[PDB]
Amino acid sequence: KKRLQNKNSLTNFAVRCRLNPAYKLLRSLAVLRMRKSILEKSKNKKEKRVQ
Amino acid sequence: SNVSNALVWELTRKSNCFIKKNKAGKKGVFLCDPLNVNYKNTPSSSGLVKSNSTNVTLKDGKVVFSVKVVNHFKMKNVEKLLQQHGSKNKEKLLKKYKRLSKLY
Amino acid sequence: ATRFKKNRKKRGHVSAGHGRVGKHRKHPGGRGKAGGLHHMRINFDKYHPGYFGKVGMRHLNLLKNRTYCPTINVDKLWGLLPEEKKKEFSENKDIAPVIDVTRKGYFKVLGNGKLKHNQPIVVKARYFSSVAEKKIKAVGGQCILVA
Amino acid sequence: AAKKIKTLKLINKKKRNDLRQRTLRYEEEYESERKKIIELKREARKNNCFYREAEKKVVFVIRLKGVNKLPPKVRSVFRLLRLLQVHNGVFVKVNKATKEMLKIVEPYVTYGYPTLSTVRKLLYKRGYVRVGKVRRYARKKIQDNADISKHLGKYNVHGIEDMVYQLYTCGPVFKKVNNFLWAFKLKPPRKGFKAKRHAFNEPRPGDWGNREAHINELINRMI
Amino acid sequence: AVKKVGKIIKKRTKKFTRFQSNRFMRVKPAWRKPRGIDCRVRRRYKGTNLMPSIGYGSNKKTKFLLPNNKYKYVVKNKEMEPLIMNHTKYCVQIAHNVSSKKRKQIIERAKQMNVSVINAKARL
Amino acid sequence: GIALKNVGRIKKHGRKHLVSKNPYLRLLVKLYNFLARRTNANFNKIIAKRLIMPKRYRPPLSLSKLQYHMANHPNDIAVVVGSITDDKRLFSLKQLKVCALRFTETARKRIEDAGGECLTFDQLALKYPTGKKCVLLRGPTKARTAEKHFGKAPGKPKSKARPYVRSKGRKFEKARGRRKSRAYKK
RNA sequence: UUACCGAUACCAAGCCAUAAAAAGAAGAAAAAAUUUUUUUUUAGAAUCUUUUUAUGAGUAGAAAAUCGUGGGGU
RNA sequence: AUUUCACUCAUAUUAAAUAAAAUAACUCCAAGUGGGCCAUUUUUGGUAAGCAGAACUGGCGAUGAGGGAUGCUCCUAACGC
RNA sequence: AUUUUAAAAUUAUUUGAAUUUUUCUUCUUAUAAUUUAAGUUGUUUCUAUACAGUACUUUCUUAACCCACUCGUCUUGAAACACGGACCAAGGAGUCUAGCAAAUGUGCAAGUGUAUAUGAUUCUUUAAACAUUUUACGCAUAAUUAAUGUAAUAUGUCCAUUGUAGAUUUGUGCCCCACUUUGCAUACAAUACCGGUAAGCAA
RNA sequence: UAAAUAGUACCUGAAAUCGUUAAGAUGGAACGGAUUAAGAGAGAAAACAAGUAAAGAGGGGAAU
Repeated sequence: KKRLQNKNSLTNFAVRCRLNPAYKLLRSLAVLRMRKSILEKSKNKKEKRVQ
Repeated sequence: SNVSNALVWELTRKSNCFIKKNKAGKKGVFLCDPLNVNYKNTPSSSGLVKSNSTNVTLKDGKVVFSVKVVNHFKMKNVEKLLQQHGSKNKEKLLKKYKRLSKLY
Repeated sequence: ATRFKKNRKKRGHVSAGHGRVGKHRKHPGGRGKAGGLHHMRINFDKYHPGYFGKVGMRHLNLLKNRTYCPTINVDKLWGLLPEEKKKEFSENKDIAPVIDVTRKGYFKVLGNGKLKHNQPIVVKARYFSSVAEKKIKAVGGQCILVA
Repeated sequence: AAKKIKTLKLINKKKRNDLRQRTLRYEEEYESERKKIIELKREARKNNCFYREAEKKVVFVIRLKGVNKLPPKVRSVFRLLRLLQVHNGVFVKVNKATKEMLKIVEPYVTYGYPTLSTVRKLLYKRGYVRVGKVRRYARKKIQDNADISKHLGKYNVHGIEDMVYQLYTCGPVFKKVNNFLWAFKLKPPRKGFKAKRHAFNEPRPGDWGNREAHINELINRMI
Repeated sequence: AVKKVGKIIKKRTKKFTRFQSNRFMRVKPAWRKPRGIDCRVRRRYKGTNLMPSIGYGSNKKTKFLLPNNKYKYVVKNKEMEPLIMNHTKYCVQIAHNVSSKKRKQIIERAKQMNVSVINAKARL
Repeated sequence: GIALKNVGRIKKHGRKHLVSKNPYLRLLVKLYNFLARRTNANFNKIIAKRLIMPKRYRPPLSLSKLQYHMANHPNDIAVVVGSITDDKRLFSLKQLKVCALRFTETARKRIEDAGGECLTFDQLALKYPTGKKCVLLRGPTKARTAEKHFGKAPGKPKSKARPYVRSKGRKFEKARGRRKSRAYKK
């Protein structure tokens, strides 16, 4: 087959999801991790250091 | 036997009296068989290699019709003869005739 | 056929394909076979060992016409005669061919080959070999002298 | 004559789901390893005992000098280890014999422990694959999984994260994966080397030698 | 410098001249490959009559076609029959050894054939 | 640059085209190479390769050897790339089915009388394109005389190379280095 | 100690040539006017056509494709 | 010691590793070549020499590109556009 | 014009479920399109409302930043304070023959070549083509020894020496590999058999 | 006389060389390679206009 523009397998979301079937799951988990509030850490910063 | 349609191609492709090359533009190569719908030098279209074929050409002022064994004839009449001896190329030949007609 | 020569491909090459440092000189080694036993001896000793020295007694005027004797192996005898006569001779168990090889132009009969078992043949030749005679008589054939 | 297309489609779907499960197990394994190493080091510090982690068993190596003016043994070892250009890079298994032959090429190379993010980046970004018939490979970028399943899927490693795991952990399959994977072509650094002409462990600035955990930083500009 | 015009991409101009053809009349501008020993050009010194090589060859997908996006083809007396079909691809040039009468008839036939002519105004 | 043997260009060895400028054979190779390309049978590949060999490697094969080699299985058809020569050293022949390029009128008459038929490569292609029930044979390649001058140089210890000589008398290359009496021997 | 400038080396892309490689001995598309006309093509050449990859230095030296000149049949 | 039979010794990563390992192996025909030189290291004679003579390797010659102001051999690096 | 398709993702439905616990949360049952898929597409001007111009493409001459030592030659080393070259036009050098070998192509093939020469309503071109009554010769079919000379299994049977691999081939588990069948060519050997010379015998 | 730029060095009349006119350049070499910019020459075959109505000159072939 003809060679096409080789899509950047590192940023192009569609081709990356084609390559790794679980990337959208992993990124959704990352978004859920990052989308948390700040009061939890604001009140656990000591609890995770005094221990 | 001793000759065949495929056979004659390998004797004509090099040494022929009807092949004209283009000295200035090397891409040019043409074949002037009076049984060629198109002048491309190929064994799938050359008049002297096809089992039976036909086209339209000019012969000293008038358009002349020829059908391969080599019957010589003289637009409605053109199409009626074409369907009389019919076998893409049909409409291409009709278009070729209509373009060749305009020429003096 | 001159433009097919190798030289016609090296017109602009100064050396003409005969070297630059060494240069092309007339008769470098020496004219003819001059290098025998002095400096070209390695070639003779490597490709034509027995070239030098003389061996054997002398035949004064050989007159090769005397000892001329074409040779035929014993197996080709059947092939000499036509194949239809071969078939009829093979068919019949009462007739055997006679091959006077002098007519064909052959003189000696040699024993190489393998004849057809249980079939006699008559042979007439100026000379025979012992093994050829053994082969011929082992299958009922006969060797007949001629001159 | 048409059932084949749908059968192939279900085959593709099955492969996709199996690869999904495989990469989930691999992601489990990575975090398990990190937790284990952290807790083991903490326990070691808690008690009066010491904990050392074994060498990573896989080393990424890059060639530094050109082609001219090399010892014949050095050039033979380069050609045997597949370091042909001046910025080619390859992975190598760690064995005492392999390290011994690397010892006679240390001055012209830079080798170290991979780490996971940079090996993933190298596979996705600069990765290239031998595709065709043997000795006629005709290097080609990955962009897919069809060819990798076609030639390498026999050993049930069809996919890309399968390659990622099989590389970051010294597993059953190296002589296949490393032979399959064309030598990485690397871009010059974003800032530059320190000194091609001096060793790294020398107090003077220099680069050639053993970099262990540091190689990932320079790879992040090699890319 | 490479010249870019439409789709034909030419990589070089300034038809190459023989080395030393400047200060020696007997050396004609036609290019040759000097053999020499210490002949500079063979050594490829920095900036001195660089020599032709295969790399300058244009793309075969567009190689021989003329700025008219159309291959040229020579004609002599009446040989226009093989031109009827490919009128969009081949332009026609009259051979320089054609008299005025024959050239006039050729130009007459070609203009109504609707095929361009290069040297239309030749010897008239 | 790169450290590659032969700068990384694959080099083969052999004929890349038929230098033989003969229209019928050119057509024939156009047929068999196409058969090899389409099919997956090594038979067509081998026969297409063998139709390209030089004249010195499609050697004659004698009727005696051909019949001897078919003596094991009688129902198959022989394919030999070169021509087959008739041998007068043979007495009778039995029901042989062959396919070769050229023949000899004596051999043709002999085989027709035997009752077989001369299959030409066109008939071979039309009948058995998959190589079924056909055994491939070729005559002795290296038995030709020019190979008698090959190998170790004549004059090498334990060499068996015919040396170029104008004749074979008693004064032509028979004295020095060949008999113990005159210097060494061989 | 950073930051920099710095190659016909390196990387990405394009094109040429060589070598290898995968493969091959018959059908309508679009646009513009206004359903009908016009406008361009409708390809099949095996020492070829399509496509992929790699490589690309050279004196003496060898081979191939080539371009011309005096003639000669065709 | 030989022949024929038993039986079977990892072979699914392949009787260690790694291998653009079959760009191999062979045969034939043939040109040039057959005055060398420089460099790190070893070393002979001579006080020494840009000397005379050897050694493992690389270059130069056969080769340009960037640098050492400049240089046949130094450093980087070997050249399609 | 029979992989610019498949899925891959996105939207909007629907399906069951899930879990990190929900507005980029994920896995598909079924639907229709989008493209981040499946190598740059669209919009507005200008060229420009002209037939040669100041524009546009190109040749040439001038300048400008950077670089660049007279070529050819023998030479380890050439620009050399090494040699030939004031300039121009024409001529100017790996050819021909005998013989051999090798490579290639062709015909024929155990035969091959028709040599000198012969016949012919050939007898501008024809100093070429055509043709050659039932072992002429060269080269090859069989070698070997100074040499008189001798001369390749051996009549059990038109089997055609024996091994190790080895191309094919017929089949078992119309496309692989393992199992028996044939064993090309060749490679490495072994056997016989002919001449020669030894040795034993020897009418 | 068709031509005298065919005028007895008489078919064509290149090169080294020299002359004239024009344009340009000119601080111990000139010429050049690669990139241009300005000038001076030329140039319509892509460098815009197919068809549509009318009239001037032409032309052709089929129909009888």
